[PDB]
Amino acid sequence: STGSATTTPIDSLDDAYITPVQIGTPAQTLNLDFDTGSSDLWVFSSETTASEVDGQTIYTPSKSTTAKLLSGATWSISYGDGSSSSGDVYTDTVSVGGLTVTGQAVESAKKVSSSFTEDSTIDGLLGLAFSTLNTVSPTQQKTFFDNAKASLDSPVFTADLGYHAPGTYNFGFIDTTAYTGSITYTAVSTKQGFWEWTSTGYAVGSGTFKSTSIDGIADTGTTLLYLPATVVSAYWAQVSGAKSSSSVGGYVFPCSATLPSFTFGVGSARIVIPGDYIDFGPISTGSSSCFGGIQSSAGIGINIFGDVALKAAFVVFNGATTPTLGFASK
Repeated sequence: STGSATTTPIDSLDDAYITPVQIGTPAQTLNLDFDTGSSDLWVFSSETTASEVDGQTIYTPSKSTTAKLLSGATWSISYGDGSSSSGDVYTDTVSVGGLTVTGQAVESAKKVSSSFTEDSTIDGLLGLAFSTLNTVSPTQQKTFFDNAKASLDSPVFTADLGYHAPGTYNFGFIDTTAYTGSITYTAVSTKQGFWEWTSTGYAVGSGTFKSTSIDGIADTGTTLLYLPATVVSAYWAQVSGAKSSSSVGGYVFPCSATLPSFTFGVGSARIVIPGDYIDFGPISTGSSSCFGGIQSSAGIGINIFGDVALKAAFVVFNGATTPTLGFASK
């Protein structure tokens, strides 16, 4: 089997991407944030504290003839950005882009933190990291991808995120029309439960490539590119007037600037992030200070190849017995 679904930016900055997902019988379609940095499929629901729901579409398990309470199971997750959610668990039929999994754990939120409530466009998350990170207790649950894997034509999914435009998540096949040149594959460590890999270096604009190992995670659920302070300083030093602002929470730059590109290495291959992808616009409406898309990972504890990086590539998440990651230009 295979599946193919379009993923759409939630706003004009590509802060996140939503993908329609069918849950239950008859189908209830919710728009979920596909997150290769976590491993829980959770949704706003009929059980979510009413004051914490503001415009989201909810899953109502009592209206699904295939929903079953997973008795005694609870979940609770805290994300890197300080957001969180928790609740109980149903199993139900879940379909993405024509690919169907029966008996998928659907984690129903009883509580969500303010950042979730405030984002009316995201109805929940669909985790695509390794199932070892799943938070369901006392019986850990599998991700949608792990459950689908054995049925898929090939045990892979691909992320093809757009810059200020829709893109595609495919399951079970590699669309050879979706990228240019060849796909370069690189080793993955699953020791922390992430799609963790080592970039071979970077360049800023038309500058020379610096060969250096950068260990990080491919994370579709993180907006920005978070890299070591040395690398990030070297980038922003090429933008007149750019500076790190503790009050704003990162590097800012004059909105009048033209940003240089940023290149990262994948083996001997190179992925080029155009400068425009690094512009996250005014820090507040009408401001002439703009927020940068490359930020320091110092004090995160891990480097994160988030959407800024991933959207510049066609990315293969290869879930074979020895997982790997592939990157192609597009």
